Amino acid sequence: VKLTKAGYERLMQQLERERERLQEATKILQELMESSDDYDDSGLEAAKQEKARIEARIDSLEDILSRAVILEEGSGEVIGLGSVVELEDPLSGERLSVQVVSPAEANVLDTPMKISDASPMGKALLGHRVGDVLSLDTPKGRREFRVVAIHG
Amino acid sequence: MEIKRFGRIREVIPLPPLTEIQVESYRRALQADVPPEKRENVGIQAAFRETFPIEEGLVLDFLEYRLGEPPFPQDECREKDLTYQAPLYARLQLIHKDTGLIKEDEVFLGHIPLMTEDGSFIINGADRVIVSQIHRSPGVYFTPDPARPGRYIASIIPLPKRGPWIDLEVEPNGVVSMKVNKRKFPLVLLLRVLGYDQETLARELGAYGELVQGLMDESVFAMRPEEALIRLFTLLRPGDPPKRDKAVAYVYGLIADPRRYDLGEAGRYKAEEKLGIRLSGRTLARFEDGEFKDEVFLPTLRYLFALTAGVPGHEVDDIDHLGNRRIRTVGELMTDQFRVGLARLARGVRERMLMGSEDSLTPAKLVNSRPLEAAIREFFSRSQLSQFKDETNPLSSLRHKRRISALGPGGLTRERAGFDVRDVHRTHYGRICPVETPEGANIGLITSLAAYARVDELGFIRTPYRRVVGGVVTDEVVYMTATEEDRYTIAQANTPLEGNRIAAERVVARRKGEPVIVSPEEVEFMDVSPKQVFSVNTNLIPFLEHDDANRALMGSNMQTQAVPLIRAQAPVVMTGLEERVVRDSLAALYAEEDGEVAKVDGNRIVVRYEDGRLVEYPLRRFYRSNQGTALDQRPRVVVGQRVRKGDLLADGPASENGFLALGQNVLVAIMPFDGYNFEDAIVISEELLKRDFYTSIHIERYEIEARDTKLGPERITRDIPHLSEAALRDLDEEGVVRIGAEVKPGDILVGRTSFKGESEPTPEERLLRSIFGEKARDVKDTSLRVPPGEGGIVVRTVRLRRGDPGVELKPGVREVVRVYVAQKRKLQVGDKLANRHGNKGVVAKILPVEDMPHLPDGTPVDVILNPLGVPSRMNLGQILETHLGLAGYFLGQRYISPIFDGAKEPEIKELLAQAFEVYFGKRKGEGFGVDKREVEVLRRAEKLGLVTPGKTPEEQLKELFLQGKVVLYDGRTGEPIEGPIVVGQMFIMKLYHMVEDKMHARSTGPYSLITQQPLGGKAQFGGQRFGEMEVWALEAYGAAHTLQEMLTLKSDDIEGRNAAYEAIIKGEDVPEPSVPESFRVLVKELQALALDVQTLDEKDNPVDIF
Amino acid sequence: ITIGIDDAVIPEEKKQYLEEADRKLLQIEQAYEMGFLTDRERYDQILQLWTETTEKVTQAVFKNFEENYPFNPLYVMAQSGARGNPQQIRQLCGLRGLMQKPSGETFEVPVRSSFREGLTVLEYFISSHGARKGGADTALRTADSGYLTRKLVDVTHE
Amino acid sequence: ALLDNGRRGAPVTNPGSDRPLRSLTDILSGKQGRFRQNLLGKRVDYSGRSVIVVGPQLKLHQCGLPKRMALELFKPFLLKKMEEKGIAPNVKAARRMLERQRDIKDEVWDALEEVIHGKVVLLNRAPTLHRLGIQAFQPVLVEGQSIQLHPLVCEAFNADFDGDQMAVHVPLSSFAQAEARIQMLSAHNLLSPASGEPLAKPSRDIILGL
Amino acid sequence: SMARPVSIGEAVGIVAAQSIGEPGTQLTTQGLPRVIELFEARRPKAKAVISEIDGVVRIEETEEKLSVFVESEGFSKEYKLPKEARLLVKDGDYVEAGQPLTRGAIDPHQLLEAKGPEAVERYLVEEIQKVYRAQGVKLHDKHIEIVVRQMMKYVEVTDPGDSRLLEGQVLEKWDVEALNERLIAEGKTPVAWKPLLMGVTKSALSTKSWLSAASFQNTTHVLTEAAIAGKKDELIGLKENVILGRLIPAGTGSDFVRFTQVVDQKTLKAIEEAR
Amino acid sequence: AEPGIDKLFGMVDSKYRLTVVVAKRAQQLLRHGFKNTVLEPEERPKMQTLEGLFDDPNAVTWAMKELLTGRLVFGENLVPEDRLQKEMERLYP
DNA sequence: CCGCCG
RNA sequence: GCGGCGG
Ligand SMILES: [Mg+2]
Repeated sequence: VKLTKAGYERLMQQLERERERLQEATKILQELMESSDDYDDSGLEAAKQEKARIEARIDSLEDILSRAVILEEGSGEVIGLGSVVELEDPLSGERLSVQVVSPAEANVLDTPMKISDASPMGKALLGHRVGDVLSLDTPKGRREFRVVAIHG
Repeated sequence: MEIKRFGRIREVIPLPPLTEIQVESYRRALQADVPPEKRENVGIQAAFRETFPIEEGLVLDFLEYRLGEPPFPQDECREKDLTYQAPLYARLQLIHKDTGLIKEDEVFLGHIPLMTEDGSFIINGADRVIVSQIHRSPGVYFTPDPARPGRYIASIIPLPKRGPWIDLEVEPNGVVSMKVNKRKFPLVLLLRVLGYDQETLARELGAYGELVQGLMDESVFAMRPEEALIRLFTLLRPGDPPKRDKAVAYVYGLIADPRRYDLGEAGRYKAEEKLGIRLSGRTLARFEDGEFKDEVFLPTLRYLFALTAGVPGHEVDDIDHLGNRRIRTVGELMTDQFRVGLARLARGVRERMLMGSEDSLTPAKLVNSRPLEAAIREFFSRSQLSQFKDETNPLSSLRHKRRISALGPGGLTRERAGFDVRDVHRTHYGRICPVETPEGANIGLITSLAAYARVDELGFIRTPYRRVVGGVVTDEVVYMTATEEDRYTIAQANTPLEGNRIAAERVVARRKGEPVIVSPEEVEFMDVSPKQVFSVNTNLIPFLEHDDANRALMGSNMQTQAVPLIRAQAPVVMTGLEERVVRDSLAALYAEEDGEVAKVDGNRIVVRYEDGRLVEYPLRRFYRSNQGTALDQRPRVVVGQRVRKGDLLADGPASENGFLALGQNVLVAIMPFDGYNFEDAIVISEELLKRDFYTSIHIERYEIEARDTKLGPERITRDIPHLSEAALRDLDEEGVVRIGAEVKPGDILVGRTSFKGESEPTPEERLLRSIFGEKARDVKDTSLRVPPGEGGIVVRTVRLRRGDPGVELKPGVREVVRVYVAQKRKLQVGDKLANRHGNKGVVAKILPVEDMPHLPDGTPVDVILNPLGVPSRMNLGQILETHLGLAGYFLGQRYISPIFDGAKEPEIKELLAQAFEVYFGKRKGEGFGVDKREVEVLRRAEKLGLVTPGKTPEEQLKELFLQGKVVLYDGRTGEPIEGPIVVGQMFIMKLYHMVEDKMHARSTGPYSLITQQPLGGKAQFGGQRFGEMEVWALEAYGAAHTLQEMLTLKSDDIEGRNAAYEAIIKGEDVPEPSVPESFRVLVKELQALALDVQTLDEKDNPVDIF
Repeated sequence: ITIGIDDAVIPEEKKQYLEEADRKLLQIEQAYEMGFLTDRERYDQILQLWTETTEKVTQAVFKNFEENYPFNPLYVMAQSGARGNPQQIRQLCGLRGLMQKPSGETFEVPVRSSFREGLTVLEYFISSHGARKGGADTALRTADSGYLTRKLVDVTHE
Repeated sequence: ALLDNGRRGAPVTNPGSDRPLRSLTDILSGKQGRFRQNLLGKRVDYSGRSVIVVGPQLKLHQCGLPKRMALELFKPFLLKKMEEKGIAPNVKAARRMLERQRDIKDEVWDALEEVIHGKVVLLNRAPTLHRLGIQAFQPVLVEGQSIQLHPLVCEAFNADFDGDQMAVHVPLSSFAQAEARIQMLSAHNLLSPASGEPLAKPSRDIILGL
Repeated sequence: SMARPVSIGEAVGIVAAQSIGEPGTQLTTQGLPRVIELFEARRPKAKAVISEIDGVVRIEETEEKLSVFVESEGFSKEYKLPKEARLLVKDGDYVEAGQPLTRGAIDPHQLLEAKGPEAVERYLVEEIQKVYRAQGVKLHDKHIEIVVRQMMKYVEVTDPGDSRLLEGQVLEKWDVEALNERLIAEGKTPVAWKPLLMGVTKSALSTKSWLSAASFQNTTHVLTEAAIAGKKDELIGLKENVILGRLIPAGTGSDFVRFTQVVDQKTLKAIEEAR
Repeated sequence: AEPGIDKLFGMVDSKYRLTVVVAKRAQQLLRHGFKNTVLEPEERPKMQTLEGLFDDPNAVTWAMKELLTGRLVFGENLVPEDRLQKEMERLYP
C-alpha cells in the first residue's frame, strides 16, 4: 500500500468523519430499540443497515491506513506512484492533468484527477517519461497522448 | 355531490377479470361445458387419455367423459353440510383378444366439487379456496457451485415428485458427475448405453473443450456397447438380476418419471430455448427398438461445455426469474390429484384383468370408485392448500382467492430455507405485488399477485406492456413472459406523450431490471399503467406514492380485515378500483340486460327486460359469513325504473352505490389530546355512536347434537331434570329456543338429556332421590347453554330430524340442531380502527361532543389522531387524503386519484381555495367577521411562519386554510388552540377486532381430570398460562409468595386451593401451603420405582410430606 | 402541533446539490468512456458521490429548519426527544436515496425523490427490496423467542 | 412394564389400541412428562386479560381496571364484604344475588370498591422478557371493557396501543399482596436492572409538550 | 431496581439472564451468532492464532506460506499463517501469551491455555459487550460476568486425594477439600486441578444437584446414578426448590430474612414476664 | 408512591426483609383480632365514604404505618418461637 | 416468546 | 393435529 502525505491526510480525515457518523448512527440505533413503540417498520433494518454501510467503509479505511507506505519522491523522472502527469492530444492540443496513486487514493474530485495504480490509463502511464507516446482502448476508438511533463 | 377524478396517464385497457385466475382455470380444467368434440383436451380429458388406454391381451379404452347433474343446489349444500359436487362417469369399453367388445356405457367413479360463479367452492357446508402455488418450473437450469467458487453444476427438474431429480457436476480430479437420488456415476456410462460412441461423441461435443478428455475417459468400458446398459445396472446399489430387470432404466424412458406434461410446451419450452433444441416425444423418453434416444442427455452436457468455455450465450440461470417459476392454477392442482386417482384406479383394474374368468368382465370387474373419491375428497378437504375462505368482508375473500404460496407439497419449497426466495425479485415487476406479503414469519413467501398479472399457458405470470415502434406508442398490448421482457427496453408510463408520440429526449426506461435513461428511438415497449406494478389490494391506497412501502403493506393487509358496517361509505377520496372490486367479486347484484323494474321487495327484486323476459332475483337477506359478518343485499332501485345494462340492482355487504365501502368517512382533527391518543391511541366523539356510525352486525353459530349412547338415546326436549320453569320460557318450542328471544350468558339455547354417571345407578343418589321424590327422571341435563361471553338475539334455527330429505347425517348422530345468534356491535373503547395508509389504533376515550375540538362554526370533529404517529412511520398519504378530504367536506364532493398518477399538490390547493368560499363565504354574508380568537391564533401563526405578515385576516386565514389547517377552539375552554391545526375527511375503518374476543375474567371453575389444571370449556374460563419466562420475571422480583401462590394455591394443591377459597370467604388470611401435590406425587412416583426418595430434616433425619 | 403535507418543507438547495452531483456524475461517466477508471472504481466513486451528496442534503434540510422554521411540527417533533429520526426526516423533506438490490450490492441509481414529492413508480419498486429484506430479519430474529433468555436462564438460574 | 415400557418390546391393551400403556418411566420424562410439569407451569386462578388503552389521568401508582372484571376477579373477597353490610344475609345469598347482572345493586359496587381499597393486582405484557414484564398497580374501577394503563410504563412492557392485550392477576395472601406492592409495584421499579438508566423516561408526547 | 446497594436475597442469577436476553431480539459472526459462539466455548469462523509463548515477533514473507515466529533465546513457536490470512503484529516487537497474531476472532480454549483464566473471563465479558454496544444496548458488565463466571465453575483433576483422576467437578467443592486437607486434618495431599472452560450450555448440562438434572437431561440416567450413591440434594437454587413447591431460596425466600419476627414493646415486656 | 417507603427501606438491612416484616405484622393484625395496633389514638388510617377505615380496610397498610414509627421491634431471634402466640391470644380479646 | 379463531 | 390471525 502506497500513499502520499496528501493521500494519507485525506484518508485519515475521512476516517475521522466516519467515526462521527458511526457514533451518530449508533445513538440512533439505540433510540429505536429503546422505543419499542413502532416495531416492524423500516426503523431498525434501515438504522442497522445504515450503520453497517459505515462500519464497512471504516474497516476499509483502517485496513489501508494500518499498513501503507509513504513514498517521498517529488524529484524523479519516470512516471511512478505520486507522479503528476500532463498529457496533450497531438490533434486537439488538449491538456489533461492527472496523478497516478494507489487504488485507495483514486478520486476524480481532486485537483489533478487521481487515477488508480492498477487503473488502465494508470497502467499506461507508469514506467514512461516526458516525451513518450502511448495508447489504450476507448469506446470511441483510441487516443494517443504525449507526456508533456511530470511535476513532483 | 360531484365526482372529479384527476388522472392524466391515459389508462389504455380496462383491468382484467380479477377472478380470472380461478374461474378459467377450472373451466379449462374440466372441459365439461362443451362436447367431447371440442379440442381443449388438457386437465380431466388429458389426464384421462394419459392413463386410459390400459394394455394389461386386455384393452380398455376411453370414449367420452360426461357429468353435469348437481346432486343438490348451493345453499342446500350449506344448510345441510353437503359438499357441492357434480357427478362424473365416462363411457369406456373393454376389448378382448377373442371376439367381443362389451361396452359398459357408464361407471360413475367419483364426485368432483364445483366452482361458484364468484370462484369459491363449498366442500362441507363451508366455502373454501384453492390458493395458487409456485415452484421451479420442471425444466433444466444451470446454477453456480455450492462452496467451490470455481465451476457451476447442471440441474434437471421433473415433477411429479416421484420422478428423479437429476444433477450434472464435474470434479476434474477424477470424475464427471451425474446424480440421481444421491449416487454419482460416469456421465459417459449412460451415454454409451445410448449409442454415443467415444469418437462421434467427443468430436461433435469436444469441438472446443479439453474437458472432453474427461469423457473419452473409457478405454475399458467404452468399448462394450449394449453391455454398458447391463454395466449401468450393476451401478444400481442393490443386488438384482443382470438381465431384464431394466425396470429402473425403463422408468427413465417414456412413462412415469420424466414428465407427461403436454408435448411441445410443458418441458420442451425449457428445452428449445434454454439448451439443445428438439424434443422427440415428451421427455428423454424412448424404450423403442431396444435402443434408446436421449436427444436430451448430450446437450445438457453440450451446454455444460459451452457455459464453462466461451460465450455461446451467457448461460447462467437466475433461479427466481419468473421465467423459471410457474403458478399452479386450481385446475392444475385438482387435475393433479385427479390423475393420481386415475393411476390408483388403473392400479387395481390391471389386477382384475388376471383374476379374470372370461369375457364376462366390463363395468364392475374393471372399475372401482374407491380410489378416485378418497383421492379427490382428500384434496379439497385434507390438502394444506384449500382452506377456510377469509370473508371478513368481500375484498378479503377476493384476495385470499388470489394469493400465491411457496409452502405446499414440500417438493417445491420448505420452511427453513428462504432468505433468498422471500425477496421481491427483479422479475416480480407487474407479476407479484411487492407489498402484499404478510408481516412476521412467512414473509415474502406468501404473496398476492399483480393487477394485470395473468397466468399463461404454463404458469409464468405474464404482464401487459405496450408496443412502440420508433417514437410511436400503440394501443396494441402484449402479455410478455418474464424472460421475454428482458430482451427489450421498456419505458415507464409517466413519460409525457402528445398523443401517439413520445415527448422528451431523455426518457426513463428499464433495460433488465436496471434503471436506464434511454432515447425515443430505442423504446420498444412501454408500461401499460402504474397499477400493474402492485396488487388489487394495494391499488386501493389513495396517495401510495407518498407512503413508505413498509407501512403501505400494513395498509393493504388492513383492508382485508375491514368489517361490514351497516352504513357503508365509499372513501371521500378513492383510487378508482372500488367500483370494480365490488363488481368482479359478486357482492352487489347487477342488471343483466336493459329494461324496467317490476317488484322491489326487501327480499327480491323482479325486473322486466325489454326483450320479453321477466326474472326474480332473491336477495340473500342476512346470511352468516364464514367469519361471522352480516351479508345482506339492500335494493337500491325503485319500482318501475328504466335500468341500464350492468347497473346495481342491490348493494352488496360493503358496497354502496356500487362502490366498495368498509368503514366511514369521519371529520378528523390531527393533534394531541391529554394522552388519550398517547402511543397509538385514538379518541372518538360520542357523536359517532349517536348516529350509529360504526356498528357491525355479528353472528355466532352454536351447535349441539343428540348423540346415541348405549345407555339411552339423548332426547332433545323442553324437559330439564332440574325443575325450573322461569328459564324454560324462552325455550317455547319443545326443545328449541324461540326466534327473536334475548339469550344471555347462562341461558339454555337448546335442551338435551343423556344417561347418568356412566354404567350403574349411584347407590348414594338412589337414597336422595327416594327421600324427596323417588319418581325423579333418571335422565340428566346436558343442554347447549349460552357459553360465557355473550349471545344476543336468536335469528335463524335449523333442525334435522329422522326422515332426512338429502342430508348426510354422521353415524350415531340421531338428529342435529343449529342455532344462529346475532347482536349489534356499537363502537366502544376497546375496538380498533385504521386507515388505508397504515395508521392503526384502538379507541382510548369516547368523548362527549360537549367538550371536544370544534370549529369556528358549531361543527365539532369526530376523531383526533395523534400527530406523533406520522413522523416515525412514513406515510404522508394520510395527511394528504386529509387535505383533499377537507375540500370535499365544504365542497361536498368525492374524488378519484390514481395510484402514481393521482391528484397533485397544486390542484388540491386549487379545490381548497374553492372550499374557502364555501366555509368562509357564507360566514361573511350570514353577517359576521373574525373572532378575537381567530386573530389571536393568526398572530401565533405569522410568528410561526405559516402566514405572510402584512395581509388582511381574511386573506390570511385563506392562505392558512390552503395549507390544510384551519382554526379550532378547544370546546372545554372555548379558548382557541394556539396554532392552526389540520383537519379533514379521512376514510377510516373498524377491524375484525371487537373486544368481544378480549376479556376472559376468571374467578373459579373446572379442573382437568388427569392433570390438575383450571382448563375451561364450559360456563367457566381458562386461567392464563404462567410460563417459565414469566416465573423468572417473578423470581427476579424476589416475589416469593406471589410465585408460591402461582405454583400451588392457584393450581395444583387441590386441598390448598380449597383452604384459600374458604379463607377468602371468611374474610380471613389464606392458609400456608405445606406440600404441593406435585412434591408428594413425585416422592411416590419415585417410590413406585426403585429409588427411595426420602425427605430430610436439619440433622439428616425423616420428615413427613404425607 | 400537527402535521400537514406542507410542514415537510423541501430545502431550496436540494435542486442545487442534486444538480452539482448530477453534472459530477457526468464527469465520472466521461472519465470511464475514456478508459481511465476500471469497471469497479467507476462504481465505488459514484456511490461515494451520492453517499456524500445525500449526507449533504441531510444537514441542509436541518439547517433550513433551524434558521427559518424553528417551530416546524415535523422538525420540533424530531428535535424534542418526542418522535422522529433524522434519517427519516430526510426521507420526508430531502430524500431517501440509496436503496440496495436483492443480494446486497447497493443500487447504482439513487432515489432522487422525497416523500413530500411523489416517490416514483420505479424508485418505489426498487425501494421495495429493502423493506422486504428488513421484515425478513424481524421474522426470524423475533421468533427466536428470546432463546438466550432461556439459555441464559438455564445456567444462571441457580 | 410398570417400570419402563418399551425398553424391550411394547405392551398393548387387547386388540383396540396398539398404544404402549403409559409406564412409570413414561410418567416422569418427556416434553410433557412430570419432572417437566412443576416447571413449565400452568394456568392461574383469579386471572383475566383484556385489551389495553392508555390512561392519561392515571398515576404510575395506579392502573385502569374494568369493574365488571374486578367483580369476577374479586368475587370471593366481595362476597364476604357483602355480609359485613346487609346487602346479603349469607354467602350463598350474595352469590345468587350476583348470578344475574340485571340486578347489580348500586350498593355492591360500593362494596367492591370497598374491598379493593388498598389491594393491588399485577399486569403482564405479551412476551414476558425482563422482571418489569409484570408490574403491580392499585386498581381504580372504570367504565368499559379495555384496561387503562399508565403511559410511562408502556416502555417497560414492550407495549403500544394498537390492540395489544395484557393479563392481570391477584395476590391472595396478605404476604403476596405485600411483596406485590412493596418490591413489585410500578412506582417502586423506576430504574432498569439492565443498566442503571431510568425506565420511567418520559416518552414522545410528554417530551414534545415539555 | 433501586440505586442503593443490592439487598441480600436477590435473584441476581435471573436478573442477569434477563437483561442479557431481552436485547437478543435485535441482534440479527456479526450479531447474535457471535453472542452464542461467545457464550458457547467455540471455534469461530475467522479464527486468529494466539501466541502460546510470550516473547517477540519475526516474520518470513513471500511464498505460498507466511510464518509468524514468536521467538526468544531458546525456542520459537512456529505459526503457520495461510496465504489468505491477515496478520497485524510485525517483524520485531514483543507479544504476550494469548495475543492476536492473526486478525479476527479468538478461540477461548487456546486463549485459556496460553495467557490463563483471568484473561478468558475478561475477554468474554468484553467481546460480548462489543456487540450490544454496537447495537445501542447499554447493559452493565455485572451480568455478563455473573454468567461467564458459571462458565468456569468446574475444573478437572490431575492430582488425587479422595477421588480419582479424570474428574470434572465444581471449582469450589475443591477449595473445601484442599482447605480441609491441609488445614484441619494434616497430610498435604494436594489436589492439583486444571481450570475448565465450558460453554454455557454444557455448564448447565453437567450441573450438580440431581433434582435440577431430572428436568432436562435424561430422567432415567439422572435418577439412576443419584440412586446408587444416596445423593442428598441440598436445596439451593430456584429450579430444584420450585419442584418442591417450597419457597424460593432467593427473593423473600432468602435464608437471610425468611426468618424475622415482629414485636410490640407491650409483648416484649410480656415475654420478660414469662421469666 | 407509598408513604415514606424510603424511610421504611432505611429501617431494614435488606429490602426483602422489610417485606417479610411488613407481612407477618399484617397477619398478626387480623389473627389476634384487629385491635392489636399501637397508634390508634390520633392519625390512625382512614377511608372516604364513612370514616370507617378505623375498623377494617387493608392490613399491610397498617403494618407499614405502624412500622413507620419507632413502636415495633423486629429481629432475627427476638421472641421464643411458640411463647409469642400464647401470650398474644391472652392479652387480646 | 404470548394469544386467539376454524 | 393443520390453516389463519393479534402484539
Ligand atoms: Mg401493536
